Amino acid sequence: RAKAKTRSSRAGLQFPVGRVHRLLRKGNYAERVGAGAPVYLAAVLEYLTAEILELAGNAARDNKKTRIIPRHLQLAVRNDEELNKLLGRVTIAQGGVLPNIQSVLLPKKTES
Amino acid sequence: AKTRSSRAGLQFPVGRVHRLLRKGNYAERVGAGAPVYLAAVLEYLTAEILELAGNAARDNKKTRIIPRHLQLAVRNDEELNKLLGRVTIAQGGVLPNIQSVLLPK
Amino acid sequence: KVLRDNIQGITKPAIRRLARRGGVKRISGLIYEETRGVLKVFLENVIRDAVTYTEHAKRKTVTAMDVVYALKRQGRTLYGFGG
Amino acid sequence: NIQGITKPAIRRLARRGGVKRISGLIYEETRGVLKVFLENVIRDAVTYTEHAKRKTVTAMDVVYALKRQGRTLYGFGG
Amino acid sequence: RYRPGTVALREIRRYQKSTELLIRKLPFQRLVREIAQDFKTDLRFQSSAVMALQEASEAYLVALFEDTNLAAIHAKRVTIMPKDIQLARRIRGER
Amino acid sequence: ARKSHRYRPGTVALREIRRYQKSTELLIRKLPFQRLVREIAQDFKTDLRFQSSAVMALQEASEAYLVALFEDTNLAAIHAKRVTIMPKDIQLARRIRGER
Amino acid sequence: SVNYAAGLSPYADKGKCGLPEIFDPPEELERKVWELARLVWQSSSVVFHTGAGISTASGIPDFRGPHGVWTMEERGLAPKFDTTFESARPTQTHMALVQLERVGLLRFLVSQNVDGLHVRSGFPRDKLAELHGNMFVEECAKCKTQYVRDTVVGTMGLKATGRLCTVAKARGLRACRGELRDTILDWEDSLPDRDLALADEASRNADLSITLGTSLQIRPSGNLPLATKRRGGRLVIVNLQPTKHDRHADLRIHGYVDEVMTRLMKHLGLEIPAWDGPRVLERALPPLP
Amino acid sequence: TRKESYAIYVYKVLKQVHPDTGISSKAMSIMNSFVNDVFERIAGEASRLAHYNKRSTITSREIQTAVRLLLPGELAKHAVSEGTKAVTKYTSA
Amino acid sequence: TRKESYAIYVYKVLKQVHPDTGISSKAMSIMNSFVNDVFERIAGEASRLAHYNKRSTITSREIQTAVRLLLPGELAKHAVSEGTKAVTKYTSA
DNA sequence: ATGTATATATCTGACACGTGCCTGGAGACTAGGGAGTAATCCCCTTGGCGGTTAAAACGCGGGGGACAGCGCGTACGTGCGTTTAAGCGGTGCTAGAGCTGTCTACGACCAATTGAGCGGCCTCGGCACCGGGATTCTCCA
DNA sequence: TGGAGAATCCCGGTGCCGAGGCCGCTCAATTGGTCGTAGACAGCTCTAGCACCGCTTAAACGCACGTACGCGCTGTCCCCCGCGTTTTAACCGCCAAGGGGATTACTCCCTAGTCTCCAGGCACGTGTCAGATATATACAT
Ligand SMILES: *C1O[C@@H]2[C@H](O)[C@@H](COP(=O)(O)OP(=O)(O)OC[C@H]3O[C@@H](n4cnc5c(N)ncnc54)[C@H](O)[C@@H]3O)O[C@@H]2S1
Ligand SMILES: [Zn+2]
Repeated sequence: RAKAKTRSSRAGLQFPVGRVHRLLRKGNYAERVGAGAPVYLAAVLEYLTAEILELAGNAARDNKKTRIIPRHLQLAVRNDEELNKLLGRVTIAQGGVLPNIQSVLLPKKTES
Repeated sequence: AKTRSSRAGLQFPVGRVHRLLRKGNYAERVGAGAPVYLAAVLEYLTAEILELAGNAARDNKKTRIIPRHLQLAVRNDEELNKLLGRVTIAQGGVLPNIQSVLLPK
Repeated sequence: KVLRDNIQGITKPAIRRLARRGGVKRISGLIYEETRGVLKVFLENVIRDAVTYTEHAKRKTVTAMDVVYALKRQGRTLYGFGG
Repeated sequence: NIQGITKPAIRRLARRGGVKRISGLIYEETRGVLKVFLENVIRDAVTYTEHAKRKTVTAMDVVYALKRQGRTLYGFGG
Repeated sequence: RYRPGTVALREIRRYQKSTELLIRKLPFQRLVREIAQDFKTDLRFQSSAVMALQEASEAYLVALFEDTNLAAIHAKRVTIMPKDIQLARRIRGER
Repeated sequence: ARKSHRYRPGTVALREIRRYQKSTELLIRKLPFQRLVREIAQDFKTDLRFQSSAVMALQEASEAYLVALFEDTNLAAIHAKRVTIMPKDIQLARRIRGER
Repeated sequence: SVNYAAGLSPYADKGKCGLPEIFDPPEELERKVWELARLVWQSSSVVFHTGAGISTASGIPDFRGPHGVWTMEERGLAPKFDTTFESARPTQTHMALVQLERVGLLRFLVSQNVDGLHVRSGFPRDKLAELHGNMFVEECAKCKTQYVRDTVVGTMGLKATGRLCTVAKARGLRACRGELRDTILDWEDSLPDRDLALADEASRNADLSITLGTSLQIRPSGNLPLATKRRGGRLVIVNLQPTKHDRHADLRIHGYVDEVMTRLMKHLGLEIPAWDGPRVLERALPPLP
Repeated sequence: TRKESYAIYVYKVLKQVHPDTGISSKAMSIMNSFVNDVFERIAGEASRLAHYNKRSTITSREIQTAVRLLLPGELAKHAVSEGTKAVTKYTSA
Repeated sequence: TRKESYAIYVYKVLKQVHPDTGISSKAMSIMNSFVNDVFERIAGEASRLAHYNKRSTITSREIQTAVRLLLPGELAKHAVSEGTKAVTKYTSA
């Protein structure tokens, strides 16, 4: 046989295409699975992961760290409307909540 | 008798349930006892909802069942209401009720 | 052919009837525009999903089953039109 | 055993939520709501565990229970 | 003449007993076609499709109005205002 | 660095809000909550063993649920022209959410 | 020339309004600038510190001096202004420092002023540390992307200005929509992360740092030249008013910063460019012989 | 092509429970949709249960667990009892 | 025991987008669970789309439609763009 | 002379990197059936017109409550000191979770058979619709 | 307390489109038999849940005091609501065109299934790096 160049390398991805193909086949989603379905699904998953990770890295920069923690993922998700809608029902563990304080609860200044 | 539905004490189609399970892309194999169970559960639930709807129809001086009767039956029973919380019955209307303060005093 | 500002078709008496069915005894004047906007948003979501289903199916007509599937996706399953 | 959820714990949860003042009668209602939520989640998880013929409630059983109730939980695998 | 408020309850009772479609069908169909024009051009809605859309919209609006009325009554009022609708939609995760 | 008696009732609460909304640690004592989970699961199946990760997952879920419920309760209380959340606020929030 | 006195916060514990404007004799000033020039000409790592005394020559008043805004706001009520940030004419010292960076003698610069005249003077942004901030700079809250504007953003207290981030990223990751907040620190607010880090690194590496036009009363900004002399190094404090660390000062001047810098350049044989508009430049210009 | 519906069996059940009552076409369609939806729910939950435990067959146990997980208390108990009765009467003969 | 996870690929993507930034084990677990959840959702929607059109296969068209249905806003647009680019590059090879 | 702050050193923890081991993925191959693709048919959607007419629109008056303000009681916030049980780090034990090994009961599949549920057929009635007679909160007095 | 009414519950007549039954049959459900394997059952082990204790000590609990808030009462005014007349367009009934959905052949390209080969991916080890804490020294009061 010739050199075994993985499907991901040909596609240009970073996520596995063979693994996602096997998950689709063994996942019992259809009697047969197309040859382009794993590539498309892997590309979509990689894009979503890259988006979350980029926003989490920005959050970690803002929080003055060099290592992503769950709090950074929660901040990256809840601060982006699209991801918040997509991840509305998730509860990221050890993520806390956004710093929201209602205006009415704030005190009234201009004293003295 | 010959038909699986007949051998069990059911009225729902066991053969159709088995065919749907096999063709539905649920598992590679489907046990021979699963269709009987699923058909029994479907028959029981249909019996319950139809019994409540028929009771509503009888209380509504109607000899038949209309979507409104089904809606009243579903909403007036807590267990089914929790079961069917995210469903809307076309032409079923809304359960009659008014707030406790808007009434005349 | 290009329909315009048909949201006004939802008249004040219609929203009032909907409110009365919902158990409301008194309705503010500002309620009507808000209700029209909410209805528009809901319809946009449902119609977007239905049109996506239709376009995937290679069809050019929005079958009732498309609307039923769209409602089912958004957790508002509808009984009485198939599915 | 329910009283293990102390008043300071509920006050801290409210402060995390954003609450500024808490009526004295909130605490019992919060305990009841917590009890109902835990009852539902634990019932689903224990049903999952019993199905798999296990005497131990694995974490993945709790994750699946939460997913069933529309409360998918990340960070515990699955 | 009737003192104000008494016939509001009569309309509530009448429109809760009945089960017809409150919104007029033709304006709703025009609204649906206008909405659909945004996504894809020259669709062809089946009559059953627009009936399903109308049933779904009416059920959604009735439920939203019931929640809005509950919110208004909680606020020590009898009249529903836009803020009650905003509260009801926010507590339900919408918007 | 930055750029540079009795407190009025209301400022220490704001300090607590600022403190607890910027942290991530669970806000319930682990041992009492674990005992509560065991007691609740007792009514279903006896001699039921819990993984530590299972109890932690339950605690995280319950903490998130209660924080969200309290957020909605505070919004409801503010809607009613108030600052102190009352049980009626919690009941209204749950009723609108669909859980009640 | 809007004042950062009420804009920051009502709380202002300056406690400094009697400031005798001591001036040095011309001969003693000449000798002191001479010794400063002798030291600086051979010192390699030289980092500067410009405060709100440089831009007084431009026209925007200082803060602590007799004409300082806080001084007038404390003793009665008479805030006088003449110019505006948009019309702010750069002082000769700004271009002098630009030339110092051009020839490479100026290792770094850590300013604390707010007009951003150094940025508008063409000083490489990678070499500056606007600790307190800059009006002509608005940074994206989300991705910490910084935008140089030719018009003042017009906001105080690190608040949203009304414009959304307009930069994009690789791989198809969506273009950002950050709030684009402003850069000026209110009292009890954090400093800008790695700008402060770079300032600390430069001052520690600085074997000779001179601090100009600042009273050094303020947080860190006045403490960097303390660290410039710890672990070795000499500190030259060129300021009219008695600074908070004159006891620790290894040198002192009582004269106009413009005059002393001009004498320093004349002794060094160095010339000065002649201002510009908002000719902003970021990348460090190559060193000159 | 001819379509498939549960109309006949819903009719039979209605006659068994209400021997003197009819049903409208709309109500029959609603009942058909309800039966389809409940069947889909139970089957999907059974499939997930089988997949979680690495099984490959949806046996009666998977269906029982799914119907216990979906329906509320009394409804689930009655449904599971009737399913067990049906399976017992089927396998026995 | 042989456990499967997307950890290596997530780490590779992170190092591709953030050259100097680590990721905690807990954060990695959250990301792996997120990938699993999104994969399951998209695959299930694709399966239902295939079943509705009486098709017995899943193709890039079904995945694209599922992505359109699930992801909101610009997220869906860019996800479809990336998937289309990936599929066209793969087919070209 | 003492106290506090900062700097440096050391220790611990976590993780990125390195390594061997193995099994799941890639290349080459064949067979058959799922679904493209074209042709044809006709069901249903769009579109129009016209008449009656049910409901929307507009105006007008009044009266109900939304909302603001003011005053009183007390319930919660904040602080302090005393209690107590959570937290952590030890051991010590063992229920059972996970893996392996073996074998058989069972589901898939196939051939052949037949029967029951569906499309189109007709017949009969439930209640929407109409006429009037008697009844219940509203409003007024 | 009482008295007139708009709207509502209810009795009698009844005929049409929808519910209900008939029936031929054709594809799907049923019976019998073959074969491979997915899972039933039994064993082994050793991971980790569980139980208990002592010391630290962070947090929970009880009380005291005061003020900030909730709650209630009262007074505009203004903003809905109810009613009556105009009018605006829905609704229905019918008819035409034709697009597009639905079914049917031909087929051909794509994917399931196999087999062989082997690098990518995981388990484990490790060492290295980073962060946090503690101690010591220097400076200031
Ligand atoms: C937040 O932002 C503000 C900003 O960052 C600085 C402003 O104060 P400093 O620059 O730290 O000190 P400053 O008040 O400027 O002290 C300098 C003194 O110098 C006198 N002065 C005016 N003109 C001068 C020339 N040409 N040469 C020498 N000295 C000169 C001023 O009168 C002043 O006393 O911190 C705040 S807080
Ligand atoms: Zn940005």
